[PDB]
Amino acid sequence: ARLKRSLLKTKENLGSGFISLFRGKKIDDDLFEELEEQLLIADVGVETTRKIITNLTEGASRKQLRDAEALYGLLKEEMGEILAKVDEPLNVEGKAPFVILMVGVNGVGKTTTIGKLARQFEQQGKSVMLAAGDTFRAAAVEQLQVWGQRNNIPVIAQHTGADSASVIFDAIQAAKARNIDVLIADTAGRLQNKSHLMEELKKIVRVMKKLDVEAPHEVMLTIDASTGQNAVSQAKLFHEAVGLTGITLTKLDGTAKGGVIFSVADQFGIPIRYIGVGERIEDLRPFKADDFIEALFARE
Ligand SMILES: Nc1nc2c(ncn2[C@@H]2O[C@H](COP(=O)(O)OP(=O)(O)NP(=O)(O)O)[C@@H](O)[C@H]2O)c(=O)[nH]1
Repeated sequence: ARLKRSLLKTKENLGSGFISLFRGKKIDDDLFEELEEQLLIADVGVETTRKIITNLTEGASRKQLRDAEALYGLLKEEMGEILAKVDEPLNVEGKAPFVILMVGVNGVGKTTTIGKLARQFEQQGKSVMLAAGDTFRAAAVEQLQVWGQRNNIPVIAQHTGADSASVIFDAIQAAKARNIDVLIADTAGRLQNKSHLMEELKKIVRVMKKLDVEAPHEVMLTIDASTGQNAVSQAKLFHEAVGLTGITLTKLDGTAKGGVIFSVADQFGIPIRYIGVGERIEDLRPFKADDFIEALFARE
């Protein structure tokens, strides 16, 4: 029930938060407007809120419901369906190496997610290597090097400002030579220039093909739930630039903006591989839609 308390701030307005809104009320246009306002304040987003209201209105009409309290169950089903469409756990087994290209802006949890994932894979018996492909941020590169040395995890890094694609190429070659199961590659996160960063990512992906026609095996976006709609605009920008195959959504604990997960799910349809629900390694949890919905909707 750790997930339940990590969602405590989001549950004021969503899930169990619906109970106080519906109590004793009739289903009418006023109620659907109050619900729409609550969804929007919770960062569910305009398009996804409209879809939820439309589907809920139709679902209640088909059953000729009049008691607003029963909208709780319909919302649980319908918001559950939104998340079920992006429930698909990441499987990194069986490659040599499985290459995860980590993309996203700076400051939203990318290097922390790299460390937690690396520790989780090693805890499962997989060997891990890191590639310090954010080559102009010497602090980020030093962070991976020092942390990897402490953890007996090899880190491939080159001089400040080295070509990111070449660093990652060299890391894949090294991983293949050293029986590495998983290679996790960091990338630059300065999206102030759309064209440049997005051209760098395309170059990285093309260069990988010299060594493995299947690499990268996962392109993972990291976004921060506490940034609300910025998480959605970041996903949209990276989705148009590169072939995203997974999303990690960090910092759900302690934000009232957790509703953004429904917007990310609905707008892009990309699997949410992990959600960050605390500061421990194990608090980067593989995303399971039914578990999340149960925690969000359970009262108390
Ligand atoms: N509570 C919480 N904090 C998280 C989570 N994921 C990352 N963080 C925190 O947010 C920060 C991580 O951001 P970070 O990975 O440093 O982003 P970055 O771009 O790699 N680094 P920088 O901050 O130098 O730009 C740290 O405070 C880290 O502990 C999460 O799921 N929950």
